[PDB]
Amino acid sequence: SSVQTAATSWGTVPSIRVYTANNGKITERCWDGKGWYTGAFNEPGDNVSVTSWLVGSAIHIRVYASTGTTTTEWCWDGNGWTKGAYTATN
Ligand SMILES: Cc1c(C)c2c3c4c1OP(=O)(O)Oc1c(C)c(C)c5c(c1C4)Cc1c(c(c(C)c(C)c1OP(=O)(O)O5)OP(=O)(O)O2)C3
Ligand SMILES: Cc1c(C)c2c3c4c1OP(=O)(O)Oc1c(C)c(C)c5c(c1C4)Cc1c(c(c(C)c(C)c1OP(=O)(O)O5)OP(=O)(O)O2)C3
Ligand SMILES: OC[C@@]1(O)OC[C@@H](O)[C@@H](O)[C@@H]1O
Ligand SMILES: OC[C@@]1(O)OC[C@@H](O)[C@@H](O)[C@@H]1O
Repeated sequence: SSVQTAATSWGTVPSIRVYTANNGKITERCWDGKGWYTGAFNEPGDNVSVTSWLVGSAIHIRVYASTGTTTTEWCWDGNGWTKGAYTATN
């Protein structure tokens, strides 16, 4: 079996973020034109997806981390990762 990745990018340099689920933990590797380095994201999960968008010069990232039947959204809006409001179908 394999580690599971998800990727997003923005701008023209570009910035790239790659999320890897391995052994129940999701971590983040980052590129901004000057080498790869480890990002701040650390959350539990066996499955990962990601999307991002810009508002002006501000990036917003949403990572969807799942274990079992539970998906948790994690939000980056420039000031630390916080849990998002995402909930599944009812
Ligand atoms: C993320 C993920 C984990 C954590 C898994 C498994 C899978 C998995 O999904 P993914 O990697 O996308 O899909 C697989 C792929 C691409 C291949 C080629 C697989 C398997 C899976 C399924 C089946 C599988 C799984 C195993 C183990 C130990 C083996 C040997 C194993 O047979 P293997 O001959 O490699 O075949 O258990 P493990 O605790 O790693 O659980 C089950
Ligand atoms: C405490 C602290 C935080 C929270 C920072 C930064 C710095 C910082 O001070 P310090 O570490 O003492 O001094 C630095 C040192 C010694 C080096 C070698 C630096 C940077 C800093 C500056 C620049 C820097 C900063 C970055 C990021 C993502 C990178 C890649 C990044 O380039 P990097 O190749 O590491 O170069 O943002 P980050 O959110 O970490 O903010 C900025
Ligand atoms: O520059 C690296 C960083 O601050 O970029 C925004 C997010 O990807 C963070 O998790 C990450 O640590
Ligand atoms: O500011 C965080 C938030 O409102 O951003 C938009 C969506 O990702 C929401 O689930 C999330 O709670």
